Amino acid sequence: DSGSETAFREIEIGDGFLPVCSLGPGQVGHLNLGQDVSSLRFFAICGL
Amino acid sequence: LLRRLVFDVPILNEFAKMPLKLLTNHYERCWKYYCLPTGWANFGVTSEEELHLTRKLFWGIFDSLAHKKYDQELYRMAMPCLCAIAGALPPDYVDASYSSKAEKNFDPRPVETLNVIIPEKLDSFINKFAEYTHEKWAFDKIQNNWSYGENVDEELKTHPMLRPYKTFSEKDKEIYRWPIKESLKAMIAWEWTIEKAREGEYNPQPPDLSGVTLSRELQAMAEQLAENYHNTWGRKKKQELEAKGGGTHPLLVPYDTLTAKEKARDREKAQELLKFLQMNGYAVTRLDTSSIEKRFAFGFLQQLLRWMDISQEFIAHLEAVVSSGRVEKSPHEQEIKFFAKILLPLINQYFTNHCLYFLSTPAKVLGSGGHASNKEKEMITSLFCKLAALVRHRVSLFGTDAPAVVNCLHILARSLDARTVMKSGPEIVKAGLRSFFESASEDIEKMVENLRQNLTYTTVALLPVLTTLFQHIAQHQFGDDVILDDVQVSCYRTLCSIYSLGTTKNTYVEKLRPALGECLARLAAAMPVAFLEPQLNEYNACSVYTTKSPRERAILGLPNSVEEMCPDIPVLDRLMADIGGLAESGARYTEMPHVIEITLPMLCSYLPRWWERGPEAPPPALPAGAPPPCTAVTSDHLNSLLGNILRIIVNNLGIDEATWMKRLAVFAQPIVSRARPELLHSHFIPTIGRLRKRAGKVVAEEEQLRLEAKAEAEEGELLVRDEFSVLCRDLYALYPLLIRYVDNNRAHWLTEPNANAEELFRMVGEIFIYWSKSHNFKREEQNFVVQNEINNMSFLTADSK
Repeated sequence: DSGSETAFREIEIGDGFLPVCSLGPGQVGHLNLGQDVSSLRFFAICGL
Repeated sequence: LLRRLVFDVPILNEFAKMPLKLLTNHYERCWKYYCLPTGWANFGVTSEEELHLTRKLFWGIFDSLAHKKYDQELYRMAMPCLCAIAGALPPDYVDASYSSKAEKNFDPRPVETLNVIIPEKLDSFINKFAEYTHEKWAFDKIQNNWSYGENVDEELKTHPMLRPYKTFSEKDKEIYRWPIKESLKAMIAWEWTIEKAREGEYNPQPPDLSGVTLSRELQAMAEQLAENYHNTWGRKKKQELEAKGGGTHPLLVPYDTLTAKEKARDREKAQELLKFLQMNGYAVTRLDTSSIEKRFAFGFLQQLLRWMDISQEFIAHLEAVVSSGRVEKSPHEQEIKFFAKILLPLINQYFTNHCLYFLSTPAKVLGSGGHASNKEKEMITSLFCKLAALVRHRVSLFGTDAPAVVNCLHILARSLDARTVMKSGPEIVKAGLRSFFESASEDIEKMVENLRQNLTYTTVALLPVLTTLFQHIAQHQFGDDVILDDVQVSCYRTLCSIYSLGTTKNTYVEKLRPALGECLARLAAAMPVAFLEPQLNEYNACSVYTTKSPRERAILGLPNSVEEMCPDIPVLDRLMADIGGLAESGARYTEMPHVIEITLPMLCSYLPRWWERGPEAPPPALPAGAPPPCTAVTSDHLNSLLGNILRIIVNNLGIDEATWMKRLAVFAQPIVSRARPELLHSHFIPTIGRLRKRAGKVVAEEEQLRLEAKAEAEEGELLVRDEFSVLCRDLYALYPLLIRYVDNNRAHWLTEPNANAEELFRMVGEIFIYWSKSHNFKREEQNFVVQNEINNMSFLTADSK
């Protein structure tokens, strides 16, 4: 809303961070961690 | 502390200044906790009692400020308190008791019901109720496991002498009967009539549950009777209190204002008496407001609707009396300046803080769990119409409050939930909206006649507020409900007269052209009829010659042809031909000021508004989009018009006497979206190369300048600083369009490297190197952007992109 690119800032190093996802009732998702780059779509669009 | 505060502040004591700023500070610090149904934080959500306290506070302060003599200091300190209090007070709140006693340190009036005559047709069951209440005392003891005993019991810790009535000496029966006598005799004293409903006159198991359902009026009587009890013991309580001389008892406050936790004894006593009446056969006889009117939104808006006619009353004869002799006579100067110094900022902040609740619909809940009622929506619309009618052809008279009134009119132009105004709404209020539009059309027609006072009124008040209305309609897609029936015809003659202003070439209309272009662009974005390209205008449903009646065309003088209505506006193909000729000729802003400030805003707001009504978007919903696209604007048309815009900017980067690039870029920001890829090498690459070459040459000149440092270097510095200001001006004139273009086509370049895009990055990189190497370039950037206030547009452009 303020126009900032980063959603969260000032994150301490902590113990580390892990990919996580929460699914509501009757929801289907595909958690592609990025094992295969060709399967990983839009990575070249944002991240390569 | 808030309870005592609500007690003291409505009196507007001259020593209550500190409590006044206390309310101010409290309700700016803590406003989410009071207003939002979602809790602020660990604190939580506000209490109903506190909400009622600030409610009664704020209405009381409102009326007390309306009736107290106008004091500049007191009013100035009071109005931030009013704004903060109203901001933290939720609009949809409904009060505990809309109609109640509302009585008036404290002197509650007692009841001399011993002197008041008491009939003996009821005293029999009053005595029976006295015995029944002492029996219920014994029942409370047996609940407390100290079952009533005849003799003194040390372990009982309760009443030591209570006995069954046979052995119970009547000397004490009289002294427990007499308080009940005073109780119900006061109940019959406060204009309430009791009698046996059915035929009729030491431990009663059946109790009287005070929490059972009961009628509104009789329960209000029960509350009033609990207040009566509070007055009865409160007179002797304050008799003892005034002997002390300081402090007060927590229950020595008005019964309606005090908290729910402390009124438990009086409430239980009064309600248990009333349930005893209902259950045992006693009828007693001594408002009906709906929840919508019970809301503070409706209550405050009722005060506001009352304020408009009051205001117009004194200001009309005030301008009359200052136009005839300048006599200082006022009906109520305190109330006149009360409005002029308090109400304008109050509505200014209220219709911005609670705009979302007003705009929120039960169907489409824009607010966070809070929406107004349809009733509220049409009469805020009528509120806006009344405020407009207050200053209709009159804003020249108001000089001291002129920015305030015009600003408030912008805010009421926004937050206009008008979808539910023609629907389930009063057609008198809809006629008020029609009268607004027709009066605006008549006044703008007078304006164009004089343009070839009311004209200055059109300059300051009507034009920006009407532009805000067109912005609001375009943004919230309210064209189907706001502009319809005669409003369509009034807007038709308005747009014809504004395009006539675009035709006229005098200096005054030339100066006014920016606001006219803003108004016409917003009008086209809010316009549901394809006025331009009238070839297939009959297919558009919203046109009068498709929906409105032939008979009403006959009686309104409509020529049954949109071209015959407004032949001033020509075909989009001829606009294409004209702008193409100007682009090919390299024509100047001085040659075409009318196009820039009238027709370019209309076009760049017409193609995106009608991008679905044209061949650019065939209807994805095939059954719903049965008629063929009435509009003719395509993606090809959008690309070509973008080419024309790029062509005019590349025509006159060279000149420096053009400050309309800011509004040009703002208008063209949506029209740079959905641009074809070849547009890059056609126009974007040539332009960016042009300013790359210009930046290189100008920095070379600044290089030969920075080679030296003296007074001659200073005058050359003035020349190159003007050059730098032109550089910054056109960089942030054309960059905002470029960022959306590259946002559109970045995916294609990332999937396949496009040499045009890579060369574009090379060009902008060279300008970046020049900007880093040139110190004076940076400070002229800072100077221009902040002094001319491009920074706000830069932040908006970077946020949207």
